[PDB]
Amino acid sequence: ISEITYSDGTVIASISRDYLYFTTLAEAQERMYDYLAQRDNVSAKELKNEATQKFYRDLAAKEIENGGYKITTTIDQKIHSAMQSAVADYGYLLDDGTGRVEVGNVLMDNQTGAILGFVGGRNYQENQNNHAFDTKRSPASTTKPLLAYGIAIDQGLMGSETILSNYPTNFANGNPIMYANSKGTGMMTLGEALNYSWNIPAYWTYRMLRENGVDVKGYMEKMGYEIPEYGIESLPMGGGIEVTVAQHTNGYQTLANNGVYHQKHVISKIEAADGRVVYEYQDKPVQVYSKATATIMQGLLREVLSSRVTTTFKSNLTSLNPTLANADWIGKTGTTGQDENMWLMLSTPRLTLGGWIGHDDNHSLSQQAGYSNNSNYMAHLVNAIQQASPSIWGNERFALDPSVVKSEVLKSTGQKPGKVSVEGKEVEVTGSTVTSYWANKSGAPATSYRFAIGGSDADYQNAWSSIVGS
Amino acid sequence: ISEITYSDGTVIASISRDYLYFTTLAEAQERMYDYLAQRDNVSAKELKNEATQKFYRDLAAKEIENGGYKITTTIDQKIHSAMQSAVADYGYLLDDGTGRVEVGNVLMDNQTGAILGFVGGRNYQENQNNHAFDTKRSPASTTKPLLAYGIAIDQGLMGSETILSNYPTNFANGNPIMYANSKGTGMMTLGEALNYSWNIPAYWTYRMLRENGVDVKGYMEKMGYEIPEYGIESLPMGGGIEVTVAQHTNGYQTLANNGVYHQKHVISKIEAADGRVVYEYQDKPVQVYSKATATIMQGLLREVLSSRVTTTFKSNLTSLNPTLANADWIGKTGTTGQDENMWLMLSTPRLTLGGWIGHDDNHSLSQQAGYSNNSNYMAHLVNAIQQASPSIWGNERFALDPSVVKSEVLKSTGQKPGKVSVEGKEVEVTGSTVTSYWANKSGAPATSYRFAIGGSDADYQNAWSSIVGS
Ligand SMILES: *[B-](O)(O)CNC(=O)c1ccccc1F
Ligand SMILES: *[B-](O)(O)CNC(=O)c1ccccc1F
Ligand SMILES: [Cl-]
Ligand SMILES: [Cl-]
Ligand SMILES: [Cl-]
Ligand SMILES: [Cl-]
Ligand SMILES: [Cl-]
Ligand SMILES: [Cl-]
Ligand SMILES: [Cl-]
Ligand SMILES: [Cl-]
Ligand SMILES: [Cl-]
Ligand SMILES: [Cl-]
Ligand SMILES: [Cl-]
Ligand SMILES: [Cl-]
Ligand SMILES: [Cl-]
Ligand SMILES: [Cl-]
Ligand SMILES: [Cl-]
Ligand SMILES: [Cl-]
Ligand SMILES: [Cl-]
Ligand SMILES: [Cl-]
Ligand SMILES: [Cl-]
Ligand SMILES: [Cl-]
Ligand SMILES: [Cl-]
Ligand SMILES: [Cl-]
Ligand SMILES: [Cl-]
Ligand SMILES: [Cl-]
Ligand SMILES: [Cl-]
Ligand SMILES: [Cl-]
Ligand SMILES: [Cl-]
Ligand SMILES: [Cl-]
Ligand SMILES: [Cl-]
Ligand code: NA
Ligand code: NA
Repeated sequence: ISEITYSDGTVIASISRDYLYFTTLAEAQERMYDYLAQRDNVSAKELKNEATQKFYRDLAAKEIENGGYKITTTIDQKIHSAMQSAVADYGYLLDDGTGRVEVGNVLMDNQTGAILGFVGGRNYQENQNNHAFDTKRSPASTTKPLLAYGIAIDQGLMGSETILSNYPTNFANGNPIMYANSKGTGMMTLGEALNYSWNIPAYWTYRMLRENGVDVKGYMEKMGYEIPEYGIESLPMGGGIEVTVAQHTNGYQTLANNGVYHQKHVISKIEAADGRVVYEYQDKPVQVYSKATATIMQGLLREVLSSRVTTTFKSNLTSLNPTLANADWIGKTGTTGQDENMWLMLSTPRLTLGGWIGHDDNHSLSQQAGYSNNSNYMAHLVNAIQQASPSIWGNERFALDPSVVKSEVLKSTGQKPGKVSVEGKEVEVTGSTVTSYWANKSGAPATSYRFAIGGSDADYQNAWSSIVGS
Repeated sequence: ISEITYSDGTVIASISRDYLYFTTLAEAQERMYDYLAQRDNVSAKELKNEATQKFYRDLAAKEIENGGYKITTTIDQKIHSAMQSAVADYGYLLDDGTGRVEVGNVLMDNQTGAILGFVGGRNYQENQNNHAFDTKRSPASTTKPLLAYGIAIDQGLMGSETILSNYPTNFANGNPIMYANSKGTGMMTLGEALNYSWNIPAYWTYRMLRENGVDVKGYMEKMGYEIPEYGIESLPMGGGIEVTVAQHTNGYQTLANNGVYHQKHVISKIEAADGRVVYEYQDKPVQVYSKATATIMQGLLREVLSSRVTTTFKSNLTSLNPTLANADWIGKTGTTGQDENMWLMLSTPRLTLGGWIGHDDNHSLSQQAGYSNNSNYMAHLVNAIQQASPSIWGNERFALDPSVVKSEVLKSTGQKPGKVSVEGKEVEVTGSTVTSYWANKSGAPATSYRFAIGGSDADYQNAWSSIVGS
C-alpha cells in the first residue's frame, strides 16, 4: 500500500473522495510518469508518441496503486481541514442571486512556494471541477501590479508618486476604454490608480513598456506565466491572459517575497518503500523584480486594501479578528468586464492567499460579488486558517528595501520642481510636494511638460491649465 | 521669377490660390531645404537644431520666391483640372444629412508612383485643409488586402479559395468583434470575406501571421507605411493605423503593379535657371509581394467591385460610361466603426485612384455614405478623368502570373480531399470541388480537421457536423 501524507508525515490516504486526494494523486502520477520514462530509457522523441504517452501515464498510475511509495505533500493538515470547514460553512455567502457561485483558493508559503492548503470548490460531491488547480480564467485587474506598474517601476520608468493619465481615450478600434461605467476622469497618482483600479492608467503604462522595448515576457515567464500574445492593448488589465489560482498566487508570492520567485508545488518528495528517491522538489529561486521594486509595490498594495475602495476585506477581517487584521496585509482585487470573474489576492510577509470566484459556464456575477461577497468570504477563510494555526500569517511588517531611492517631487507633476515650457511662457513650477519612491539609481526626473504616463495634447493643455491655476 | 509646371512643361504659376499651388510649392520647399542644407555643409547633427531648421525652411522658401527655379511636377493639367471640375460639380452628392462632407482623392500611375492629379477638398476657398496629402485617418477595411490576406498569401499560409472562420469571437478584453451590427455567421471563403468585408476572418488571419512570426512590419515599411504598434488585435481592420490618401493610394499601387512598389511623388525635378539639377526623383522599385500574390489579390478585388456588396460603384459607372466600366476595375471599400471615415480604392492595370470622405471633426457619416454616395461621386470622378484624357485608364486586363500554383480543393474545406479525423470515425472527405490559387511551391495542403483560418472547438464541431451532413 502506497500513501499520501501531509507535510509532517501523517497519512492522508492509501491508494479519499475529495479535492486533496485527487489533486495530490494527479501531481504524484505526473512525477511518476517522468521518473518511469527516464528509468525505462524512453527519449524525448519516443515520449512524443501519443500511444507511448498513454501507456506511461497508465503505468505511472498503476505503479502508485500497487507499489509502496511514500508521497510527501506540502499540505498542512490543520490548515487545509480548516479551509474545507470554512468553505462548507461560509461558502453560501458567495451566492449573490446569480445562481450558485463557485470558488477556488490557494494558500502559499512566500519563502518556499509550498502550497499549504486550498479550496477546490463549494462541494466536491456536487461538482468535481478543481477551481484551485485546473480552471483558468482571466485574472483581470490583479494583472496590473505584475505586468504594468511593477515592471515600469523595476525599469525605472515610474516611481511610487508618478502621475498617470486617466483622461478618456479609445482602443485602436475606436471603442472607449471603460472602467466600470466611466469613460474616465483626469490625471492621478499611481496610488489612486491602484486603489480604484482604473483601466486607462494601466493601458498607458503598458504602452510605455512597449515603446521602450521592455522584455515584459521575460518577467512573466520567470514567474511561470504562459501568455500566447503580448501585443494586446488590454493585456495589463487581464485581456489575453488566463490563469489558474495556483499559478496566480505564485505571481503574488513573487511580489510578497521581496521580488524572489519560488516555484509553486504541492508534492515535495516521492520515495519508494526502500527509501529510493523517485522525485524531489528542487528550489530554483529567481530575482524577478529588484528588492526595491517589490518593496515599493508592497507599500502601494497595503493601501489598496486600507483604502477599501474595491474591497471591504479589511473591515470584514477587523470585525472577525481584529488582532489578525493588524498583521501587515497587502492585496489587489480583480473584476472582469461583465462581472464574470472576481479575484482577491492577499499577502502578509509570510503567506500569500489567492482567491477567485465565478461561474463554471462564465455567466456574470452581481456588481458587488467581488467588493463585498468574496471579500467577506475570504475574511472568514483567513480567520479559519489563523485559528487552525495561530502563528502561520506572522506579525512581520513589509518594509522598503535600503536600495530604494526617495525623491522630493511635486504632488501635481510626480516630478521634481524646475522650469517647464507652456507654449511661450517658461514657468517656475512651484507648489506642495511629497516623497516618491523609485527603483533606479537617480530617482525622479526634473519636471517636464509631458509629466504623466500617457495623455493627449488636449489632456496636457487642460492639466497644465488647472496646475497653472495655482 | 520661379515657376511650377505641369508634367509637359506648361506653367502652373510663378512664385496660385488652390490646392495644386500650395501642395506642389510645399513639396518643392522641402526638396530645396534638403538641397540647401547639404550645399551649405550642414550636418545631420546641426540639422537637429530647431533654430537651424527654421532658418533653412525659411531659406528654402525665399530661395524659390526670388530665384529662377523650374519645378517640374508629375501633374497632368487636363486630368487635374477635370478632377477639380468634378468635385466642384458633383461634390454635393457627398452631402448625406450629416453636415458638409469633406473629401480627398489621389490619382497615381501604377508603373511610376507619379501623382497625376488629386482632390484636396470640397472647396479650398471655404476650407483649406488638404485631404489628399495632409490629413490622416484610419484606412479601415482597405487595410485587409495589404496587411492580412495579401501577406498570408505571399507567405503561402492561404490560397484564393481558403476557408476562414466568421463565427462569433471576442477581443481579448471580452467584447464581441462586431461587423456592422452582426456578431458573426459561419465558415466562408476568402472571396466572401473580402466581398462582404467581414471583420472576424481578418482578425484570425492576422493572428495566424503573429503565430507564424511573420515580419508584417517589413512588408508595410517597404510601402512607406508608418505604424507605431503592430501588437493590436484590430490592426488588420484599420485599428492603430492612420494614413493620408496619397500614402494609401501607394499601397494599392503596389498591389496593382503586380507587387512592385514605386514611391509616390508629385515633384519629379527641380532645376536652377542655368540647368543645374537641385533635385531629381530617383526610382527605387521594390518587389513587396511576389507576382503570384499580387495577381491572385487582383482577381479577388475584381470581384469585391463586381459583387456590389459594399459599393454600388460598378453600377454607378456602368450608367455614366459603360465602355469605361468594361475596363478591368479592382478595388476595396473601407468604413470605420462609427461610420466616421469611408474609403474606396480603385485600380486598373495603369492607374490607381484612392478616395476618402469624412468630416474634419471626425463625427459620423450616414450608414450609406461609402456604399452609395462616395461610390457615385468616384464614378463621376473616374468618368471626368477619362473624358479629359481618353486613354489614361487603359484597356489592359489584370492576369494571373505564370508562377501562380493552382490546386483542386474541396469547396467546403478549401483544402485537397483526403481522410480526416472527426472524433473516432476516420472519414473519406468527398464532395464538389474548385480551383484555388496559391503563391507557394506546392499549392493547397491535404484536408485537415482545423481546415479554416481560425475557429473555436465549438466552431469546428458545428462545421464538421454540417459538412458530414453531406
Ligand atoms: B479591474 O478592476 O478588474 C478592471 N479590469 C477590466 O476592465 C479588464 C479589462 C479587460 C480584460 C479583463 C479585465 F478584467
Ligand atoms: B471594414 O468594412 O471598414 C470594417 N472595419 C472595421 O470595423 C474597423 C475595425 C477597427 C478599426 C477600424 C475599422 F475600420
Ligand atoms: Cl479537499
Ligand atoms: Cl481534484
Ligand atoms: Cl515496471
Ligand atoms: Cl500536517
Ligand atoms: Cl515582451
Ligand atoms: Cl499561466
Ligand atoms: Cl509582442
Ligand atoms: Cl507539485
Ligand atoms: Cl521498494
Ligand atoms: Cl535587488
Ligand atoms: Cl485598514
Ligand atoms: Cl467597508
Ligand atoms: Cl530628491
Ligand atoms: Cl505640486
Ligand atoms: Cl487644386
Ligand atoms: Cl494645400
Ligand atoms: Cl544663399
Ligand atoms: Cl500637363
Ligand atoms: Cl472593444
Ligand atoms: Cl511585425
Ligand atoms: Cl503611413
Ligand atoms: Cl509587435
Ligand atoms: Cl514629391
Ligand atoms: Cl541659376
Ligand atoms: Cl515574384
Ligand atoms: Cl460588374
Ligand atoms: Cl448596385
Ligand atoms: Cl492539385
Ligand atoms: Cl467540397
Ligand atoms: Na477590481
Ligand atoms: Na467597407
